[PDB]
Amino acid sequence: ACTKNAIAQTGFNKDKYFNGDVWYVTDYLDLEPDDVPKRYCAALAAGTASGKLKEALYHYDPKTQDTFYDVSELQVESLGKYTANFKKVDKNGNVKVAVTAGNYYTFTVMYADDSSALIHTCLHKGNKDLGDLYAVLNRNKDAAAGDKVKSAVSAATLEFSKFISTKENNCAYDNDSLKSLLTK
Ligand code: HEM
Repeated sequence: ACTKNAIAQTGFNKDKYFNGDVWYVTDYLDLEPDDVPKRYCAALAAGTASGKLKEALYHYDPKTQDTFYDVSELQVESLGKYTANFKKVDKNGNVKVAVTAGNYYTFTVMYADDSSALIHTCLHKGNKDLGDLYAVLNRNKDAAAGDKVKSAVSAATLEFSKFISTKENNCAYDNDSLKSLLTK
């Protein structure tokens, strides 16, 4: 179940966030913690491609080696708050699971600056969801969370100390695929 109406950053700068570059998940918190593994790798690219607002996602379970990419077209609900219907693709953008009704996620950018961000997502895959999932992002895959984003976590009435880090999982990412998937 998802339970939070995440508030987007006041003054969110969409063009900076959606600049075509990659964001790495460095830390995450699911309010239903058993919905996701305790060790995980994830990253995304976010950009406009030929006028269309896009995200490309990468997920990797470093223990099971379960790997998948997704491409999403985002619709705007309000500044910094989106609804994304996804298609599962291979790394080259070939469709494995087409877009469908019931497969979507909400995506809210709660905090962002040039190097860091705090997001919320609620994933729906038919009548299943993956709970309220918060993620701390950085442009540098190895960056420890700094005070701007940790303060944003606090401002969301969350505690950064409860977030699970992705840093001890030997995560390795194909940035080229993420960037190229924005066009697909
Ligand atoms: C950064 C933001 C994220 C977004 C927007 C997001 C989005 C999604 C989407 C769209 C899917 C479905 C993929 C498909 O079936 O084609 C998915 C699945 C999944 N995500 Fe995330 N995700 C994010 C971060 C994470 C993180 C950090 C974890 C942490 C553990 C995670 C764990 C999972 C798992 C375990 C699944 C598989 C669900 C199932 O098998 O049905 N995700 N995610």
